[PDB]
Amino acid sequence: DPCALNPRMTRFSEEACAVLTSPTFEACHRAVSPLPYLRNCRYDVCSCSDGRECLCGALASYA
Amino acid sequence: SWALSSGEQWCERASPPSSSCLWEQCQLLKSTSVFARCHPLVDPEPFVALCEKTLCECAGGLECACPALLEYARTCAQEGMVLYGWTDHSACSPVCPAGMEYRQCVSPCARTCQSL
Repeated sequence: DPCALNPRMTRFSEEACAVLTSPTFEACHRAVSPLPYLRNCRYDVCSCSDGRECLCGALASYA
Repeated sequence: SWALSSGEQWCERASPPSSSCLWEQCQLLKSTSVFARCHPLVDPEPFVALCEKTLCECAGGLECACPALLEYARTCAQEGMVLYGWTDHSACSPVCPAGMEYRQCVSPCARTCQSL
């Protein structure tokens, strides 16, 4: 939980790495479970220098 | 190294301003008796250097010294004995909302209007 060390980023991390579970990706949900990818996205956004860039990286990885 | 970005609040490496430069009032930090009592405690030399850094610009008039003096007084008070009687010579009279009464060692108990 890197987000503990940076509490300010919790809101953005939770509300950002959630499109993976949103209907936009429901088409893929059956193809691949976004449990590891959601966890990876949360760990990335709340642990790296540029939050938005790492959010891009994680969401693109799941895509 | 301790910056904490948050969602919209991105940030970048903060870097020192590239601005360079006689109100020698705070020299009393090492001269006046009221401050002199603290010399056995924390030394004034770092605070005199902080003076010089401020004084270099210290945009304003008779304020280049008050922050450092107040900080030294608070540091000494925390470290132990509290500088009584200072602020009566040259300090900026630390701001208060009203009823100007900045007073060293005011009890937090502060018997108020509606208290038991």
